[PDB]
Amino acid sequence: DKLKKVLDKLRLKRKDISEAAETVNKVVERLLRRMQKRESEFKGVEQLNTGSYYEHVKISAPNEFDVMFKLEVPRIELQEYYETGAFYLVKFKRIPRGNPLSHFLEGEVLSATKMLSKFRKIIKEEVKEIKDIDVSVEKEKPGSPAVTLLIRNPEEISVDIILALESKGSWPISTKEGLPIQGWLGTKVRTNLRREPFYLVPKNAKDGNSFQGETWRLSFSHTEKYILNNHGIEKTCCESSGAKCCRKECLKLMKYLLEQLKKEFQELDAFCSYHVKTAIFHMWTQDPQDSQWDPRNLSSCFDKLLAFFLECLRTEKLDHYFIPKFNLFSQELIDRKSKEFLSKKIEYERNNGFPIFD
Amino acid sequence: RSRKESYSVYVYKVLKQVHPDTGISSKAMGIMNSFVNDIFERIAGEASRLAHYNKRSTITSREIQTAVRLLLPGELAKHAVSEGTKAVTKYTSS
Amino acid sequence: RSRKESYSVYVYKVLKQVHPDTGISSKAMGIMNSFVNDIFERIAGEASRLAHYNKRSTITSREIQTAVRLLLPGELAKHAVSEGTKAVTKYTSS
Amino acid sequence: PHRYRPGTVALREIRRYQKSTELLIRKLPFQRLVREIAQDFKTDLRFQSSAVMALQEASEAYLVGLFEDTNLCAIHAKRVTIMPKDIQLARRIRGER
Amino acid sequence: KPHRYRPGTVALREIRRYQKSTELLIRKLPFQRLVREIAQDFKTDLRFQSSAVMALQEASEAYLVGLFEDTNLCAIHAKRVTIMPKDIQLARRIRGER
Amino acid sequence: HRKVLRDNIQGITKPAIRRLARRGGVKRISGLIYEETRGVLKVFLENVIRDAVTYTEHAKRKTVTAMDVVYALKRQGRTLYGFGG
Amino acid sequence: VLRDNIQGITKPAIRRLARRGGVKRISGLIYEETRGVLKVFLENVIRDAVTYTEHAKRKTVTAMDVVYALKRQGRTLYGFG
Amino acid sequence: ARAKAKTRSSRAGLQFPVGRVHRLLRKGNYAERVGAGAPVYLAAVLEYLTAEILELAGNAARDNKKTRIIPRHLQLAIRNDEELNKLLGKVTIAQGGVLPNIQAVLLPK
Amino acid sequence: ARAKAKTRSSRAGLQFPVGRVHRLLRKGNYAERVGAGAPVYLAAVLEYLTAEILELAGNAARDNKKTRIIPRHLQLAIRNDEELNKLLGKVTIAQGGVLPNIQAVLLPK
DNA sequence: TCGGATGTATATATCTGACACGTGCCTGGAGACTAGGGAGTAATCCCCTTGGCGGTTAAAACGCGGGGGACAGCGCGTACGTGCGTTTAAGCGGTGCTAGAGCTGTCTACGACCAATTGAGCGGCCTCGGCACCGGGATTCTCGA
DNA sequence: TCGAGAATCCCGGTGCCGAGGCCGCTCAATTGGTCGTAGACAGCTCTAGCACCGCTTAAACGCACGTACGCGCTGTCCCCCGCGTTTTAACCGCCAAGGGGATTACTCCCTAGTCTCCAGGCACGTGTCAGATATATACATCCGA
Ligand SMILES: [Zn+2]
Repeated sequence: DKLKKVLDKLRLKRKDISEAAETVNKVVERLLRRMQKRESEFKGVEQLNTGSYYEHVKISAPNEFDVMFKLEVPRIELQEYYETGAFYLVKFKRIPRGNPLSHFLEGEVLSATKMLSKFRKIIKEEVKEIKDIDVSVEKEKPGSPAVTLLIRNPEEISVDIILALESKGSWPISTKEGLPIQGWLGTKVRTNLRREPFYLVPKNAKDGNSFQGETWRLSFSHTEKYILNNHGIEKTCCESSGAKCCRKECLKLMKYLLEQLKKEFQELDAFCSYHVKTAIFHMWTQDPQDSQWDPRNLSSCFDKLLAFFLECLRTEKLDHYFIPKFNLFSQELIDRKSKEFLSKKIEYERNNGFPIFD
Repeated sequence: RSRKESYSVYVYKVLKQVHPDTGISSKAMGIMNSFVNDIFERIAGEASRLAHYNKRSTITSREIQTAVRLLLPGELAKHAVSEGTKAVTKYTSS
Repeated sequence: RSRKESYSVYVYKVLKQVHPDTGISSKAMGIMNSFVNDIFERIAGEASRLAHYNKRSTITSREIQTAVRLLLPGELAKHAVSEGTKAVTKYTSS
Repeated sequence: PHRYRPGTVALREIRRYQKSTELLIRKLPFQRLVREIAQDFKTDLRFQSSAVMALQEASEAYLVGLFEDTNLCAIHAKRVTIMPKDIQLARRIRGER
Repeated sequence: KPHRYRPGTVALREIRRYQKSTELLIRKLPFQRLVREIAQDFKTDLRFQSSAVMALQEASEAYLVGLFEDTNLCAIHAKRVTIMPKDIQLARRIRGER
Repeated sequence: HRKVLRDNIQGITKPAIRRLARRGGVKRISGLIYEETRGVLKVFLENVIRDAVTYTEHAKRKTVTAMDVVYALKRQGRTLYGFGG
Repeated sequence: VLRDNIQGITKPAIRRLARRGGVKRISGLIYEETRGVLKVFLENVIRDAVTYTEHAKRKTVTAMDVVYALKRQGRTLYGFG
Repeated sequence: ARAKAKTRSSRAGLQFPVGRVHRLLRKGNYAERVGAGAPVYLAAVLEYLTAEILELAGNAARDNKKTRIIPRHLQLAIRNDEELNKLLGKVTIAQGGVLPNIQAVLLPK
Repeated sequence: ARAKAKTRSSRAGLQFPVGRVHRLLRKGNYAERVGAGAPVYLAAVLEYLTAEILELAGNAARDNKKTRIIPRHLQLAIRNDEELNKLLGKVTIAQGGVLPNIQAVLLPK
């Protein structure tokens, strides 16, 4: 059927991106070596591996990539910003030796503006020293914290570099009810996952001039990668001595559906792949059995996912999987009329054999 | 049966705010109880001696602040002093 | 003019019984004064803590005797205890 | 035969005993010693168990500290062994004699 | 030929002389200046009664003399007669001040 | 069975001294450490137990409760945490 | 303000302090360490004395203040009050 | 009509009790009359210090995959710092162990 | 008619005052109520200790032909004993000097 | 440099007991009120801290020659680490007793408190003799031949 | 084992300033009662310390071997001592000004003391999940050839 052909095409797409991805990894690794050799406050920076396959990355053009550089910081303190904990403020507790980041403080709070400014400056200095491949830094885009590399070898590649802080302390109290897979992968696996650090990525809120450049959101890219690659109740699920399921195939179909609709209808700009991943996480929790995801029944499983999403559209409610009070479908994030538009598009595609996949 | 008073419940409450999923074994409860008692004793004794040197006869917040500034070594003094001042202000406001 | 109290006269009286022709210079008076104050402080503090451990609320001679038995090292304890008991008996007789 | 060279089992035993937390002196001999010493000051005394435990813990801590400082002196005097001159010097510096 | 004691005799004569007197061994005015300099960092425009400076001087003298006694013991322990900085650092480490 | 006791200080065996030393970070123990260690332990125990027994005798009792030993230790700057307070 | 006063503790003064202690042959690197040790000790004592005076609302660090600061660290001093 | 009871710990936003500390101050013979502002300050300071110890111990316990806290973890938390180790430089913790430490000269060539 | 005054130091056969010690005990916040037998005991103990120090110092002063007592003599008296030196093992005496002492190895052959 | 031997970290499966949580109740903490004494604030007195000048000689600073102590190297011997085999007594589980720790209930004596009275001790004078200082002589201890 | 020299002890005489005693006088210690509670003492209950017995086996004891470290001896060379000469700043004596400590009055508001009432925290009981334990691996490290 059309769906299997689409899967084949999606899979064949990795070949056209593999060489660019390799050049990107080469450049990034050179940059990391440079950053680790020089003496500065970013000496401990490292690449966070978040996956490079179509399933792991956000929707992107085939020659656009993103990487996260993680940094270590001692004993931070988090102050909630909203009522749902969508944003967080970072402050510092007692340090005996003296805070090495003292001169980046603004009042009691760490200034993201200063850190990104220094990060960008350092990147510009080191990228100037890469002599064998033409790598420069794109002019800073006001409103985007990424430092964007432009690589010309000889075709133009864009790499958005996002600085991410890493904290080894306790997980925030808001996430107490998050990750409800106690019945899906057992309690011990949940505990082992919750015994791991968490990440903070700079993000401005859309709430006035005050505190702009001083707000951060949580990142759990490691746990999500782990769950994606270890997703069965059976230890051998999707392994070489186990049986395949269609969980990732369904994810790919819905992500590609959204990608094509967003391409066709710029009305859909405010939707992203994170909504799809959250929805499918909820479905994987509701239907934990591998037999509820047989590849033979891929299309039927996809349809049962579609119906849930339409109801998610209709109630304007989609709780963040890690932060239950964080409603991804709030009025403020996505206008009701955009969701009604998406509903109409989804019903059209479902009733006409998905012509947008053509 | 005479029946005693300790600091078990309060220490447990404070623990449930900075590590929302760990427990604590009874031996550690005994240790923390004794530690709280000892610090309270040291601070109160120092405050009493201070109030007696200046011929005063009362303990205001100011003597407690000076005693804390004398015992705790280093930056702990600064942090604890700030915490105390904030708490007493928030109490007096209402 | 406020006007203070010390132990000069008493120390001088005690000196005039064990060396009937020597004097003592003012610096030594200061030293002996401070020494008397310090010993009195140590003994009284120990007695107070003892009286508080047993839930009592008073200081009898017995707590002072136990405190002396705890501080002074060695045979000094025996001699001082005997002196105290003799004095208190001679006082209570009349 | 697989004899280790001298100076290896000692380092293994250090790496192990500096990591556990149990008690290192047998119990009953220590209890007998405590009662023997106590008899001189007063006759027919009865001990709670927790009192004996407290005495044992304090004694272990004291001895461990003393041996650490003795080892420091022994290294300072260009050696590796420890001998009673070391212990006497440590106790004389700390102010207990 | 001029008369000259062999090395190591005036040392013992001066030990015998100094272990017997009582007056102070640090010049007054330099110590007063040093005390005022150090107090400058915690408050501004302080005024010291003279006896306070005297008390500080006596305490410092006693502390240093104790330290040198213990250092000399450590030095003699290691088949020497000359004290060196490692001796002082060892003495302060054992005594518990570090 | 008020049987008096004698020569129990030999109960602190040789391997016990060895293990205590190993915890401290030593590598070669000479052959005369044992007597010095036993002497030091005897002195320390005497000093603690005398004050413990005085604290008991003050309160008209025959049982040396652990809280008394904690007080006796605390009086010599060896505060002990974990046995009541 | 004042600067470079630690060089007021001359070398002969340290020689005399050592001689009272019972030392025979002082090396040549002792002075640079004795000065540091003395500086640390004075810093601690003076900080405690100034805290007492600041609390009492005064501007004159009297002898009793230094005596109390000394007594706090277990170095009692007899002979000033 | 009496207004509804409202504990002082609530009005101060603390966790340690304040009434209990006030009673202990009054009936311990520290001074003749205890001001009304002291107990709040003292409770705040105690709470802060206990928060410090518990947080550090919790980190060290989660380090080696244990849910609870046992005295070894408390000893590890206290002995590593630079100020806490100076505030408790005389205190023995039962069943505490010691810090791993081997001198530099003993190790073989 | 009131009987003639008779000080308590007289009825106890002491030299240190007893009224003054009683006042100090009451107004120092040591306990709620001070028994009536404590001051006599405490004054006796203080008198005995001062007698000890003064007698030893006087002997040492008459040793080298001086009529008065100066701090050096007090330091000599205290530092020679075996128990007094242990009761005052932490106390510095102003203008006290030290005990004559030279090690055994430094002396020439 | 390598392979064999040994020791330690890891994953899995199974039990068991202590800790996290309800539940009932009780006593001490909070609310409202009243009284009085400690402390805060303003004003005045005088003393003792800072600041400076100028002369005097004691001590610090610099430089020089050389006797002796720190240090490295080597060689030798005994004594303490390692391992194996044997003998002693420590844990451990379980009885069984009773001494004394702890609690409750009366009831007497004694320490706080108050009021009037008076003499011991403190501050402020005076005064002379114990000691610091000078200077000369005798005694002793160190060094080279 | 001795002269020669340099440093210290002994001793006789002088000057002064600090210790010792005297005189007001005022404020704290005494005497004399009253009372309301804290400590003394008897009597009862029930926990917890002591004493004992059999056994299962982990730790202590004892002996052999030999290798690495403690200790003693030699040589050497550079750093610290002793002394002389110059140069600097500590000391001592005397003014002179004024910030600040110390004392007095007075008045007001904050804390002690009571009485009532109601909820926070403690003793008790319970059920299940975290950790201890046993066994089989898989990997890290040391030692001779
Ligand atoms: Zn699968």
